[PDB]
Amino acid sequence: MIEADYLVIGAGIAGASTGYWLSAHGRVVVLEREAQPGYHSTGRSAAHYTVAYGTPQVRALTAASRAFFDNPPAGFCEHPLLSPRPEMVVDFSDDPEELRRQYESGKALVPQMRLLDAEQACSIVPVLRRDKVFGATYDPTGADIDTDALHQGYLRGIRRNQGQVLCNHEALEIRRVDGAWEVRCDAGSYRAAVLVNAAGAWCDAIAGLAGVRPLGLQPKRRSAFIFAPPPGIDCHDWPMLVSLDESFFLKPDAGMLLGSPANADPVEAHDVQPEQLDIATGMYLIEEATTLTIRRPEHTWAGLRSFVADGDLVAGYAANAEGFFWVAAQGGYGIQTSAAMGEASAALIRHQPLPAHLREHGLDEAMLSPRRLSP
Ligand SMILES: Cc1cc2c(cc1C)N(C[C@H](O)[C@H](O)[C@H](O)COP(=O)(O)OP(=O)(O)OC[C@H]1O[C@@H](n3cnc4c(N)ncnc43)[C@H](O)[C@@H]1O)c1[nH]c(=O)[nH]c(=O)c1N2
Repeated sequence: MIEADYLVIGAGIAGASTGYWLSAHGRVVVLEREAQPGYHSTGRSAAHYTVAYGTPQVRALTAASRAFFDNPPAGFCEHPLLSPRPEMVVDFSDDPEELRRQYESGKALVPQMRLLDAEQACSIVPVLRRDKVFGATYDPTGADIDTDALHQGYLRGIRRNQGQVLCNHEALEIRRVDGAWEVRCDAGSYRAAVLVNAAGAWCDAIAGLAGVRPLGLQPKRRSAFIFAPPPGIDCHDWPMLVSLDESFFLKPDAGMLLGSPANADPVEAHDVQPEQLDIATGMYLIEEATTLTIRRPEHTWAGLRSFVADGDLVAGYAANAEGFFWVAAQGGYGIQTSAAMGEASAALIRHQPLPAHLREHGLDEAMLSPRRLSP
């Protein structure tokens, strides 16, 4: 039996970020089922940062994370965590009212957000079919996140603070014993006053082991693929391109193009594989919007974006289950919100007020709590 102050289940971006901030204050042990911490959703994302995405809570958590991403502590990473990648949202269906509403809402959080005419959008991504383009919004402040460096920075930070990150440690049994939570894995047993449930799409399964009422988390499959651009076009500086109705996105990645139908098909938590229909739909939508020809994609994959009913993230203690803390419902936002989520969850776990910089973005206990869910 190994004792800790905080026992975290899951070493994806959620558990790693929460563990990182906790590790400054006590002994953290993170238990991870897989052989590597980023095998599931955290290693399968499109890795983009944009404030104007998701619910108001998500936008606040994303905005509040930028300070850390732009100024992490010395030794956290070797190179910047963010690289410039503006986002251009293109109207392909001639909906000027919706385009205006997205522009106005985005500009309220991003003063530099711009409204583009069709010619401006096509100047930026010249493969757009001009007769299908009706205008766009443009966020000059978007960025790509180096997920590997961020995730490894969190994990290394735990270990440098005398915490432990234990892979091949699937939590199999969980029990409240003598005022603490005890977790049995095949390799070893662990005890801590606080159990942090950061198990991604499996958070409700972890609650099931513990006898704690689950949240109603719904994992949803999203597939993506990479394909080669035609030999004559340099697309490496293109923005992240999204359609106005979120039917697809397309962004440069490692000399290739990364596409997705931006799907969200509800599934059980599992090691999710891409579906042929997903890939074909994404290819069709990109070929409908652009002059690109997509041959058989060179690599395809899928990951899970897991949501509760209201689309907001969850960080808070369970009602009626002492010491059981949810870090859940990251949706499609877990990487871009991870700095604010990690710092806020650590404060809440420790029963401390949220730091002032988070409060200035409108973050508080109530907006994050699982107890807002009803019934
Ligand atoms: C295609 C695509 C594209 C994007 C995105 C997703 C997808 C699929 N996302 C979303 C992002 O991927 C998602 O929000 C986070 O990776 C969720 O991180 P978690 O740590 O919650 O889950 P994650 O699945 O990474 O970690 C949970 C961990 O818990 C472990 N676990 C489960 N059960 C266990 C047990 N019994 N014992 C021990 N360990 C256990 C798992 O093995 C797993 O490693 C995204 N986000 C974003 O911010 N920007 C973006 O651009 C995108 N884009």
